[PDB]
Amino acid sequence: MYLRYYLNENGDRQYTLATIDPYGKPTISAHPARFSPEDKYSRHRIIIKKRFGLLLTQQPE
Amino acid sequence: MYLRYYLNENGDRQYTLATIDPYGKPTISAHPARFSPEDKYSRHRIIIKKRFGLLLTQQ
Amino acid sequence: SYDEKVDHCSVIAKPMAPKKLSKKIYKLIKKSTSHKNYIRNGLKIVQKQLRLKGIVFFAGDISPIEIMCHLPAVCEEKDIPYCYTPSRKDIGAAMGTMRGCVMVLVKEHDDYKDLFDEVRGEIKLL
Amino acid sequence: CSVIAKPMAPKKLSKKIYKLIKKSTSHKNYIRNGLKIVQKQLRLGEKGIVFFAGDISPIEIMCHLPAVCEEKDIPYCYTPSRKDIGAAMGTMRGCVMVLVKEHDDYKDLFDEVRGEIKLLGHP
Amino acid sequence: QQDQGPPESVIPLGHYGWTVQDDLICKVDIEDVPYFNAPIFLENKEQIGKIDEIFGNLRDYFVSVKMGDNFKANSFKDGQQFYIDPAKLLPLKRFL
Amino acid sequence: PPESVIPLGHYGWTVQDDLICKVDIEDVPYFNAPIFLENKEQIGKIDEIFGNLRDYFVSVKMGDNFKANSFKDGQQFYIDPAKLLPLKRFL
Amino acid sequence: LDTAYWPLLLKNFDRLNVRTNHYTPLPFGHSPLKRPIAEYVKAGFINVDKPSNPSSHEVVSWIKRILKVEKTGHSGTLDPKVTGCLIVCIDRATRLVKSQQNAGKEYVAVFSLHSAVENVKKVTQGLEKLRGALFQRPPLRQLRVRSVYDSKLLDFDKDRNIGVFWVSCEAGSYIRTMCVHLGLMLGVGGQMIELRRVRSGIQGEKEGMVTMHDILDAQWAYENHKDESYLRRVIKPLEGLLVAHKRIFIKDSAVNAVCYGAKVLLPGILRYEDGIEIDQEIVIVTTKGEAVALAIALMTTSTMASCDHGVAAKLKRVIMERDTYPRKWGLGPKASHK
Amino acid sequence: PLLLKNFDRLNVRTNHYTPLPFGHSPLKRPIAEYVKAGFINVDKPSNPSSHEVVSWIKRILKVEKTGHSGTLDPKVTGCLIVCIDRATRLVKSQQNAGKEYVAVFSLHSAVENVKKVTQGLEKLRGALFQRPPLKRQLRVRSVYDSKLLDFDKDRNIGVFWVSCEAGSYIRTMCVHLGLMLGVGGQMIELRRVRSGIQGEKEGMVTMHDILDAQWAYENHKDESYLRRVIKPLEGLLVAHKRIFIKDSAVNAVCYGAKVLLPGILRYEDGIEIDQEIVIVTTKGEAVALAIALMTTSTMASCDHGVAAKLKRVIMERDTYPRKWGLGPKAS
RNA sequence: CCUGCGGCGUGCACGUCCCAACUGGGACGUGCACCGGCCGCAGGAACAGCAACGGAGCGAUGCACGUCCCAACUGGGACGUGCACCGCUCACACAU
Repeated sequence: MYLRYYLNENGDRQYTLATIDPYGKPTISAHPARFSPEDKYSRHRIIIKKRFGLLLTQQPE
Repeated sequence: MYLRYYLNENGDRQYTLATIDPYGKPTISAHPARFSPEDKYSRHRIIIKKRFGLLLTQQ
Repeated sequence: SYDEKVDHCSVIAKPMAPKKLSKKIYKLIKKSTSHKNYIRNGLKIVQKQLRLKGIVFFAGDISPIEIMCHLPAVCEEKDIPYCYTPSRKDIGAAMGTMRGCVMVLVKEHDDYKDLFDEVRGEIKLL
Repeated sequence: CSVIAKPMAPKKLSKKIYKLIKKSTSHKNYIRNGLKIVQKQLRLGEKGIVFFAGDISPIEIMCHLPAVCEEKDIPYCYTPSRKDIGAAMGTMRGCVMVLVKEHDDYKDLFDEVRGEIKLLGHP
Repeated sequence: QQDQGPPESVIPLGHYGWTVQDDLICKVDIEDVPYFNAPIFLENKEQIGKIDEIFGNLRDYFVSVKMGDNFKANSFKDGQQFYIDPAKLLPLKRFL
Repeated sequence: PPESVIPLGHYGWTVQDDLICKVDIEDVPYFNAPIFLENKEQIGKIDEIFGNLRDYFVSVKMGDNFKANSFKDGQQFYIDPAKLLPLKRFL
Repeated sequence: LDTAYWPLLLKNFDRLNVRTNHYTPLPFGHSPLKRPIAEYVKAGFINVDKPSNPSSHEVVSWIKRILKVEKTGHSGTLDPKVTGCLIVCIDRATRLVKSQQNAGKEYVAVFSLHSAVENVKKVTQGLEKLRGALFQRPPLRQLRVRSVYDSKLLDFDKDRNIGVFWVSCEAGSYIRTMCVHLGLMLGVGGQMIELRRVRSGIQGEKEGMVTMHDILDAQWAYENHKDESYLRRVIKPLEGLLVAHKRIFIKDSAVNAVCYGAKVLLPGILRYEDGIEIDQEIVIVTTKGEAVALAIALMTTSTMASCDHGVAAKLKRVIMERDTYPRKWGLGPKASHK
Repeated sequence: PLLLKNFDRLNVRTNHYTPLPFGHSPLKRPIAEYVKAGFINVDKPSNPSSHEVVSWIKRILKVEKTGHSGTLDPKVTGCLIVCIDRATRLVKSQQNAGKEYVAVFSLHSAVENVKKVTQGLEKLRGALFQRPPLKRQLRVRSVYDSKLLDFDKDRNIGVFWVSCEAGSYIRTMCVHLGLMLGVGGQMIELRRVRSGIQGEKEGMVTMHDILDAQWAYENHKDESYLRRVIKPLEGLLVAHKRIFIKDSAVNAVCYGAKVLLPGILRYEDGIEIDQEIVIVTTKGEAVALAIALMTTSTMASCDHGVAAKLKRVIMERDTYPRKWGLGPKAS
């Protein structure tokens, strides 16, 4: 949407409207992904995120 | 038999079904030699593997 | 360059179509566009059609990944091949539009039966 | 080959060993093939030369037979591979070990092989 | 929410600041927070419109007035003083 | 014997001469449970339960005068109402 | 001792003042981070990230129907179109919802001016002149005064005439009204396109943010795989919401008395946190670390060190369920008769 | 050292304690006791069964008792844990130690691609049903992770690594995988790679090595081979939460006395109510396997009471002198 | 006196269609959320005791060697040696 952000060296979000970073990386969308209560793809989401190691459980802390 | 293994840089047993590893060296079977309680050749193995520097006590 | 466009992409953006595969994919999309019932563009329509065959090309420059991070596993379950491309802008352009597309499904017709089949093989070995 | 594969025959000695095996196959009484069979023959105390294969893993399966050979004074050596021994036997099946006995038909050949073996030495 | 009783006496409410569209902005120097839709008047007790927004700090703040067709916001200059009906001025304690 | 029946699940896929099924009903069926049909006609028995503890697959070794092809996808398989276990039992 | 790394309310366990160390611990209750799944869920909260379209009430109802919990509520309310932080408590931290409604809030707002301005410094100074106790009206009615502690112009673009600024403000302050007031002040008017709460109290962007999909996936993992680490990542113990309070650790026999309404009398105090003042909200906790209740210190910390009998604190909200510990009150030396 | 590594990282209740002339570190026990309080991480050959190998180890070692912590099928090689004598008191504690296999499988029909097998392996995760291979009481065991370490299409043969809960029937998992890849498959080979906290790289010796160590001991009094073969039973409890108990409290623990706070020299952060912990001395010897009735905060906040009861006493009685009843009160 | 509990037609998501983005609309049926004081009930009236009298340790078909029949680090056959498949007691312990 209008609002986007990029991560600085300390992991803090820095917000901006631009679609490119000060360094060059694309800017992530600030708005979290839309949710629907009747989501039937939990198993598939966990499969993919465990395949790519993105699931919460694999990070420290 | 079917299961063989080789060693990566860290020495972890990389288990494969291939007789020749990617590095080109021969593979080593992951199984131990068949054992028999009536086995008088303990001296024989001890002396050979002390000669060639393969005994566990040497490691 | 196709290398930095792929580098920008997400961690989930695999298997990534190489340069020649990407040229072929764009060509396939452009041909398929000429038939109304042979491309399903957009998240909603692609998801509906998959739930209800072809090749589904995803865009690796999406964020947050949760919008379609599950659909790769859906394609794996349904045996529909898939591959990521460096940008949604290119997919949108191949669809004859400026607006980008997150993903696109390309069905199969006699007119380009050969074309489709080639890319399919090249993405099955990827 | 396994680190324990010594004494090790050179290329020429390997060919002459294959020749000795092939000629000794004429009198299978003088040949002894297999691991159990060579084991029991060595235990009973059968004189001859023993040709092992360095391509054996795990080495425990045969690592003792070199020691008993040294004990009873039955000279031995390793070949480059077990498949070479299997080809020498022409049975299209590798044999890790072979025991060769002395017959008049190849007396000079088995005499040259053993002299070269003694020359090879033992570490 | 009375909508009658033509204005009674009035007291200074502030001085003219700037303008934003038809809405007219005035800086208030008095302390009382005026009502909402409270009509504003000149020295002649001639209503010019009504309160629209109230914004600014607790003590010194600004006031936006929306006018009846009887005036344009550009018709007022710098230094022009506005007036308010005393009854619609509430004290700061009501919001402190 | 079966006075009535209940739906154990629907057809999954086939593996050699077998009827692997998707079992929607939570309850674990009994090993060698006769999986009946709508009209009270048995079509096989259970051989191996595999899958997770809430939505799993039942393996049936089709035995008598029927085949693994006589059933087509989208068909439910039936079970005796009194041949099940509560899911806390194995937990 | 090294208690700096201890979890939640046990942090700096060794820095607290020690009234006494003599009592008989009972095995009742568990550390908050190691409760069974049921007690962990019933005594936790979720720093959920609000989807843009639905409301905060909708998010709370969805989390309820997902975790299958009887009661749940949110500290701060967000508008239907506003994303950001949303602390949803689970059935026992709901008692801290009232204490969490006054928590601060940091937003990020995108605004658009009606027409062009002189330069970026114009918007910067306009924002600098709207930092204080500002008047604000409810959107679509009484006026209210809300404080905007800080504000910064994160970015501004002129072609589209749109800016992004981050604001720290106290609860109830409608940042939409702040954008409108900034527009009216610059000299042209303005409005708000989007809003994003980056902090709801002491829960920031990096502080255990989770999404609705994360909640659903943790629930699925626990229900089908019988895996709990995901649900423990999503939900966190309510003690997190109380990491800023000054603590009052009590003896195990006094816990159930406090759960029964008994004030926090001095005899049942083991350790207390320095800096407690009269009428100051504090948290009554066990040695395990479970927050027994929230009380109001009727005594300073010096008087606590120099007093033997009396009422140290007055209950305000009991969180711990009754009978979770035995009724070990009334058996003391001075308990034969009132 | 072992069981004393990072001992300074444990919370310290008191450095004032009474050292005694009794006891020896687990790794320097005299040979007779060392075997009595040890275990072997053996590579099970394929012919004998777990019971047979345990009995053969007993016969070779000439020791009173021997037991194991997990049944390897007759034809399944891998790592087998064999506690010797006193160490057999720890067999029950290892009944639920997570295990890890490298199973070779075969499919009766070819798969479309390796990705098919990888996906079928991936979907056999979490808590799945399992039945003893040919009692008929179904159980449920959890596969934490799985991977297709290799596949070969000409032979239809693959090698996949699995991490599963203790008591999981790998052969059953392989039948499940075959039945899950649409073609059918059976486990033509198995190998336990990691039982509990033990695997290949952790001093896993072979049966021939045990026999050779026994021969060396008997014929040249060389116990070094036997030491490299048998590791202290304290190694089975390096992952356990340690409570160090003073010298004067060890014997009380030996006689069934509960662990009480006035004799806890150190307590490891992370202890929880109803937590299986190791009551160890100051020299690393596992006094007992205990259940903690006080959390670490409770131990830090109290000066007396019952810290941790005893679930299974490991150390023998009379190992330390009777030194209870001479406390500060002396009443 | 303290505590706990309860009462005082708009949008959102999905589903099926029409058109003209991770989008923005409509129509047709679905569920989901919103638009301090008083009253009643319940428990308890709480100055927070308990530095040991039930804990602990004991007993209750396959495989290996050797000899032969023939037919890999082997898989078969015969017959031998072997190997594996409620009672007692101790203190009754807060650790100098």
